[PDB]
Amino acid sequence: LNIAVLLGHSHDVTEREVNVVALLMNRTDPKSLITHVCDLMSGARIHGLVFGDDTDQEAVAQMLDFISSQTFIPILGIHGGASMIMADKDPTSTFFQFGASIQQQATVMLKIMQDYDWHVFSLVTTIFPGYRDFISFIKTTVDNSFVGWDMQNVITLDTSFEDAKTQVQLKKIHSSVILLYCSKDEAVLILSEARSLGLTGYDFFWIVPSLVSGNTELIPKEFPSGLISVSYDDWDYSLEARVRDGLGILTTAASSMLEKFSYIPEAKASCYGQPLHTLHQFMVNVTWDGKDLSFTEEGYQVHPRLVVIVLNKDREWEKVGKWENQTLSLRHAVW
Amino acid sequence: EVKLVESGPELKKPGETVKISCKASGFTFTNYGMNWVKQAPGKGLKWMGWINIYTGEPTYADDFKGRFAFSLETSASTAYLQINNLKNEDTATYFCARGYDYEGYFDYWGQGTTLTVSSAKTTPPSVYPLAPSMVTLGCLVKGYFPEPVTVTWNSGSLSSHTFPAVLQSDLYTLSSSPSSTWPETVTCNVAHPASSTKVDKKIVP
Amino acid sequence: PKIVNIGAVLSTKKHEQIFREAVNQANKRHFTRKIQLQATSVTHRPNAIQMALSVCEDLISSQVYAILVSHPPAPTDHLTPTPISYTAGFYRIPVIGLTTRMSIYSDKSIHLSFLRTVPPYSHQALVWFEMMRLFNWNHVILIVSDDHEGRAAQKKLETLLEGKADKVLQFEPGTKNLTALLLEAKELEARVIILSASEDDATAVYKSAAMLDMTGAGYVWLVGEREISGSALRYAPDGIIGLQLINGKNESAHISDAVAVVAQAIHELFEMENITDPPRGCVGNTNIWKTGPLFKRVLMSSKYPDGVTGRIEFNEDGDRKFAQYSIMNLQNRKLVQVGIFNGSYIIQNDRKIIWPGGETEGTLV
Amino acid sequence: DIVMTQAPATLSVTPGDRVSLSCRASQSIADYLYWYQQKSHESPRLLLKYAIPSRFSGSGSGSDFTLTINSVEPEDVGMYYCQNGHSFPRTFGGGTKLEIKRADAAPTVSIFPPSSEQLAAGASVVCFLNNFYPKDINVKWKIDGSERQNGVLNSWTDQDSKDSTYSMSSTLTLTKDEYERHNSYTCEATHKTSTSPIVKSF
Ligand SMILES: *[C@@H]1O[C@H](CO)[C@@H](O)[C@H](O)[C@H]1NC(C)=O
Ligand SMILES: *[C@@H]1O[C@H](CO)[C@@H](O)[C@H](O)[C@H]1NC(C)=O
Repeated sequence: LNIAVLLGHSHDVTEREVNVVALLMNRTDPKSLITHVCDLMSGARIHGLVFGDDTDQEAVAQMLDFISSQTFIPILGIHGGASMIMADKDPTSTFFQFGASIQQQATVMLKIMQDYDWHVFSLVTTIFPGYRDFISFIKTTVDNSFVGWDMQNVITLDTSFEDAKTQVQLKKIHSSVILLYCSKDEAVLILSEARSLGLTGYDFFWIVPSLVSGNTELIPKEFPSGLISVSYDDWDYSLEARVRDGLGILTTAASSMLEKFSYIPEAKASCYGQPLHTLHQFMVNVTWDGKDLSFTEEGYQVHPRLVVIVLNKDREWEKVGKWENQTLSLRHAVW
Repeated sequence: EVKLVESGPELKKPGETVKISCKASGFTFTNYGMNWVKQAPGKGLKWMGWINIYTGEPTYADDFKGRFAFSLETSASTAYLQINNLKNEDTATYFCARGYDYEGYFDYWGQGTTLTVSSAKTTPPSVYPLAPSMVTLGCLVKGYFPEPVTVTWNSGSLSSHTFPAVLQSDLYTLSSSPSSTWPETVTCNVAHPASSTKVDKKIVP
Repeated sequence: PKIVNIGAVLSTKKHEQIFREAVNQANKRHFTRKIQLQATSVTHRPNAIQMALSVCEDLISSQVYAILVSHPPAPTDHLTPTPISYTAGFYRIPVIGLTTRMSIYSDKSIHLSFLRTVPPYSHQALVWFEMMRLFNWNHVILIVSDDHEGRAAQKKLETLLEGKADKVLQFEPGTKNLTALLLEAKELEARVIILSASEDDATAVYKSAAMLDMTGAGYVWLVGEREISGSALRYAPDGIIGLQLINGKNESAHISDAVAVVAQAIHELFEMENITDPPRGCVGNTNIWKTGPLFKRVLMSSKYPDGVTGRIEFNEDGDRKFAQYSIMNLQNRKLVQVGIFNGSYIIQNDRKIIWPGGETEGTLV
Repeated sequence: DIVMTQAPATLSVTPGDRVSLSCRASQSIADYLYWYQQKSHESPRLLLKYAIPSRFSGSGSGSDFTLTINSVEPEDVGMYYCQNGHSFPRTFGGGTKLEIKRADAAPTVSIFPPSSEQLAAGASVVCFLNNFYPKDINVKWKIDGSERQNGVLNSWTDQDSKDSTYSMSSTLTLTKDEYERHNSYTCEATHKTSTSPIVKSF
């Protein structure tokens, strides 16, 4: 029925145009997230929400999952921090985000390496979330699968110690290909430091997930040229197109909601002051315009619009591959 | 950006009923309590009562029992104060104060609602201008009731002396005060809510 | 004399007074007036949403370097301080739990800004491992619920044995028909059963073992705290050995001990270069506290031996180290302390251990 | 009820000195003692909680509390209350008005005859004495040399927050016929800064 849409100034939003409520929100702080959603829920009985921020804050995703668990409002992360990989979503939440899992990105990364026979590589991570998961899947796949590899062990480090405490750990890498996993904020410090050691040269290959690339519209000066990454922010996948792709996930789930019960759960009274059924059942298997828009109990997208990108010498990202066709990738034959 | 705005000054004859409002804006309303303090002219600060907001539970003081009520409309984010059987001793300025942590200190106050429980005519004032290195001028405002009166010297352009009013036989009277002007020219301004009159004046040599 | 604020979310207005007293005593001892600590605190709000806002408006707005939090069980938060782990975690502001012992807060991927003056229920396997070393047990049976709590207690016990000494059995929680697993256990040929489950899931295992006659004679039941407290205690085998965390429910002691650690970590923090003040409020601030990750690393690396609850050190995931437990043994429907876990060894008490059903032993040698 | 007694209820500290006010409770309020500050015409403002708002310090416990201004600024002139927050009913202290010292300033005297629109209806003579220190000042009206203290209404301004001076408006309220009887109306004044009495007539 009623659906809200909160987006930022990114990718040039102007007028978004069941009933839709749109607003331009460039406050991505905890209170404003709680306020503007509760202020919507009270005074605008929204039954679902499509959110998008212009920041790279991984925590916004963790706040929407918390808000959705308390307001019982289905929230769809579309862009920015709200689509960033986070710990597994709350089982009682209706928060889902357009984003490849850690595992999907890992397979894609390995697929690039297999294409160019990059058997010898190294792994550098921080204690930042996904640090537990990223190595396991990668360590599991290489060890179990039959192919030639040299993990060169795993190098982990803390990006809050004194500089040149990070360096001593860094000089320990002996591989052309290096898998780096951390936050974008951490990545800046790491790559800035590695540049002085000469490890960001073209004789090395730094591959980073979508955690590091973040918004494909904000490139820090410390990111070295020739940085290979996988990301779901596809700057030709229009933000304006995303909400229509996100509205279809809600409307088709709400339509189905009249089947096996003929009533749409009205929005909660108010967040402040002293849920018969969940649309949760109806959103994990949505089909819309030939796009398998489907999610998992973990909350990440089933068919994620992930794209392989590289940082050009002109300081702009550019697509040099594709995934999300089905399983398998489509490199462009240049390295 | 936390602000507490109260309703303006009110005059009600002894025996009537009055309701004052405190509009909350800037904070989570149900996260605090509302405290009501009364200040007679110069007497000091007397705490009237505290009301929890998550639970609409009023807790009045022993001296303010019976004819004092703490209304509450959390949907509009406003706490009210109703006073029945007005006695002349209720002529005071009533504050609303947010209670930090629901029982703690009062970290934010309202601007103050001024109540005058008298029986009088409520007549509008009579503005008389005054005129004779540096030039100082004066604007006399005699014979008005009640006290709440707003005076801006020159369209409010000038901030940076308005004397307190003197009550003598149910009628108030006060007064207010560069050679570069050497009367541009200066015109007086007087306004007041009760008498619904906002006349002006002009100083001429 | 600059000002450094310490946040706190406590349960009662009386505990706030102890918090301000602990900060005051922190300023009398070694503060030297070189840095003045302030005590900003609010009582815990039932509503999760309303609680998360009170952190922003009352705590975060006062530029708090860290926030203390006690969580007794009166209302609405899932009985876990999630709405404050996220709000302060947004700005990497260290949150110090005082009472909550859920093993889910050990993962620095879900709560990357969280510390604990109490150990999780999974770290009770540190006593189980020491008790296996005490009686030279080398073959035990580990029955754990199938959740993140039981999986944590299993992984902690095995990592203490790794650095084939136990066969592990799991079971879907909420079940009241676990006879298939105990039959699996009764043929496993081992007399030492280590159970790790909730108060209700323990009642299911206990009475299901009462049928297969595994509640006495040649069996040894070694458990934690939730398995000897509440309903599970009433259906617990006579001769069972459980654990009771010393000062685990003393909010007042954890308050004065957490403040003592923060103050020491605050002062050694200000002996470093390039420090930024914590964010003044939530609204308008979308980036993390640049000093946050450093200050959390200082808090975990801190060591406070003269704590009122024992030596206060923190784990790699921020959990508390050197926590001392109480080794209880159910004798004639009465829990009897047969010793305590000193923190590095098991102190042998004067009382005698009664095994299930007519034999005796002690925590000696 | 708890009686919060504050003494002395008056102070005149020199600028830059250190103010130390006193609030003694009837019983023991532990640390639940908050401090407030009231500007001249504004709602009281919370200064300290639980014992620029950085020059204020709050020590004390149990039944003896003190608030301390380390370097008194001229914008700190006003009242100071202490509130028992421990036990109902919440009670306040007696309060203490904090005036400050200043350089001896002579008043700016200006007398004004009754307005032409005022005596047309039926004759107040207003006299302004502003921006002076100290506060003690004598004012005498004199009609044709003869002094008259009846019909006089004097109102005083509170001490300025930036200038730290005082002001006063004397008003000789007369009737139309009694005013037209004489023409010599003086507004004399005696002050600490006047060897000769400051006068102004028409
Ligand atoms: C320790 O905890 C118990 C239970 O809460 C309490 O009764 C006791 O007073 C506490 N002792 C101290 C010294 O805090
Ligand atoms: C535990 O007991 C041993 C035995 O003397 C001792 O070395 C150690 O310091 C004790 N620890 C504590 C905290 O008492």
